[PDB]
Amino acid sequence: EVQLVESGAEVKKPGSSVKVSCRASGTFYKYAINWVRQAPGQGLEWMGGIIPFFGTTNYAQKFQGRLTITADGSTNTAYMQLDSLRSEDTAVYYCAGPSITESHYCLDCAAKDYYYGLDVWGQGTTVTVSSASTKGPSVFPLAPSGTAALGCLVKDYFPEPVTVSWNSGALTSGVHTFPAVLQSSGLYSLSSVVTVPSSSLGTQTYICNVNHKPSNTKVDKKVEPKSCHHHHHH
Amino acid sequence: QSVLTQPPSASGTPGQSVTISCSGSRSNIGGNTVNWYQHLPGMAPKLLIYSSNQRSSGVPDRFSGSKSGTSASLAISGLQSEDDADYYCASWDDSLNGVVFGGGTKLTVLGQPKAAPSVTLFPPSSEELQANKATLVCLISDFYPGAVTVAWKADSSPVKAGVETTTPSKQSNNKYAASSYLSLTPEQWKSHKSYSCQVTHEGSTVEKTVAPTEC
Repeated sequence: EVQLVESGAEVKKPGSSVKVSCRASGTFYKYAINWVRQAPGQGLEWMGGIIPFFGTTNYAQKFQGRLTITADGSTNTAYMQLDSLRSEDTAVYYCAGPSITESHYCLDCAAKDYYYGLDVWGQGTTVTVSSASTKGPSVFPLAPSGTAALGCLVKDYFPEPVTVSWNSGALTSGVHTFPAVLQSSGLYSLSSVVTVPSSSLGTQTYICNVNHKPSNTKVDKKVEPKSCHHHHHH
Repeated sequence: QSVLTQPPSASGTPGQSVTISCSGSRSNIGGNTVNWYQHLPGMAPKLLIYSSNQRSSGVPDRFSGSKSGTSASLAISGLQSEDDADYYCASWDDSLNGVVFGGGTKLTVLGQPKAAPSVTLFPPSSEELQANKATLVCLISDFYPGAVTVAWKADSSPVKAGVETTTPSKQSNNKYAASSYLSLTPEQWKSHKSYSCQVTHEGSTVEKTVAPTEC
């Protein structure tokens, strides 16, 4: 019933601390709110949980002493704070909980009695731990060559993630945003392409909207067919 | 070593069935119910089974869970393309006082129809050229199985330097995509008749070509 929404992407230097929030859309106080992460190329890893009604916290041994989980009932928000960050902490961080109800809630049970299968999940928060500089993208139009392909080249950004929409979200059919490549420079690049009827190239407008949260950068780029006789410069 | 042990991989073809095992101990599976999660690229995990053998709301009855003693199983029948995913078992552990996960099993549904890649190739934009750079962009989509190699040519001559190519990834339609990028100087780009991206899939190579004077 309740939905869980986490805070945005983060980028942190080694040795620093990160805090991720997890806001529920209504009361979510009785059962354990769990935190689970996934590092690149690894399996899901349980970090810990809190039973907000009692404040009781359980942590995986691996994180004891540098992980703190909070539940603020008054705002229906839970938090994860992970200290002394290392490269192995680069991961997607999820909060999650159960949709359980009971005729009678136990007021004095063992902590394990409030842990259940997790069927309510946050959308996940990407945290990157790195000494490298944060850098927003350069965006270039990919002009259309019975369908046509046109797109936007999103070049040289760090870290992940980037999002791309078209016409502020109004255009969704035919959109294919490709996974990024990690280049030899240590920066990422990706492309987003829209397949459109070739016949409508003359009138219809195509603007890609690129968002890179870690650098607080947004780019809008109009994508038009390439003119033969007119080479523009600024 | 995860506390719960799962095989790293399982496979079948469409309409077949599989069973994925999960082995633990007295302190976890021996005394606690088992949960099973499905995990797809890009999205949060999803609960399939709880209380060892109960299906979560909306999950079809071709997924079934069981447990006895200290081992558990997830059985999947009527295999479909969309079942390609990682599957995890989990349990409480009374010695650790916390939740434990298995390492995951990657299920692959093989025997899908072979599909040749679609390729789109873009030249450098005028904007990029004005910034004294040039990137050619080769986008490869809708292929199966999920393996390709990419070669680039200047006119008919192979170009190896300045190439960046992704590993293939599953699309939402369960075919695969990849991309390849070639970095050039503007001078190189303008000095050749054309450049080509050649994509080889299961021994068959197709290509696209672009030229500086196209508009």
